[PDB]
Amino acid sequence: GRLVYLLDGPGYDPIHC
Amino acid sequence: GSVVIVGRIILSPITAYSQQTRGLLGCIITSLTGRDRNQVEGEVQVVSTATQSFLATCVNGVCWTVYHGAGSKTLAGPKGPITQMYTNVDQDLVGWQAPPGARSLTPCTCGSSDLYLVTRHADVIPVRRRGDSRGSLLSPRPVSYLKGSSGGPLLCPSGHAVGIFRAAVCTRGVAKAVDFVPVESMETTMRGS
Ligand SMILES: [Cl-]
Ligand SMILES: [Cl-]
Ligand SMILES: [Cl-]
Ligand SMILES: [Cl-]
Ligand SMILES: [Cl-]
Ligand SMILES: [K+]
Ligand SMILES: [Zn+2]
Repeated sequence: GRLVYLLDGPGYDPIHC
Repeated sequence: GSVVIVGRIILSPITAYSQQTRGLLGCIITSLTGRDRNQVEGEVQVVSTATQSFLATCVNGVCWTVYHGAGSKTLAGPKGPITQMYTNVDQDLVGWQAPPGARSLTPCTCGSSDLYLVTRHADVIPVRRRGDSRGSLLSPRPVSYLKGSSGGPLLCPSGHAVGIFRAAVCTRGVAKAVDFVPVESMETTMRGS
């Protein structure tokens, strides 16, 4: 398996589209 | 801009819950000013820049997080932006002096391999330690379930800090293990370098 990094978008609950 | 605290995770049989503290606009503005007058609570802050968000874990009076999230950035603070106290790039580790209201964990000294990972959603999941900086997730979950958790803590059964979560070790979008920065790297950093 590979290393995956886990940053998310800005803010407390980031908006995904 | 500055890293901004946008909420927190408060730890209790280890349990956790999360609370929002900032909205997106205030997160942006506070990032530009470096000035955060909000009350801080809990062991784990949800932190964010204008572009990305992640966790920071307070161990012994320092708020630590991952370099790949925070880079060289200041932490927004009541008296203005807080300069990083420790900046360890090869170890992917940065720390700021803990905001005063923040609650510090103390490092694990018991050596248990039975760990818990506290995620960005405040779920507490079982990890078995396999070495200095890896543990397998005893119940594999989609990598999506771990998105946003960079910098969150690994804890031992006694609720002491073992490390901070760095990256998932995945096959086909299923996280089977985590890679973490050991608490020993924090003490080596505070020596040190
Ligand atoms: Cl706000
Ligand atoms: Cl002011
Ligand atoms: Cl403020
Ligand atoms: Cl930077
Ligand atoms: Cl312990
Ligand atoms: K918001
Ligand atoms: Zn322990």
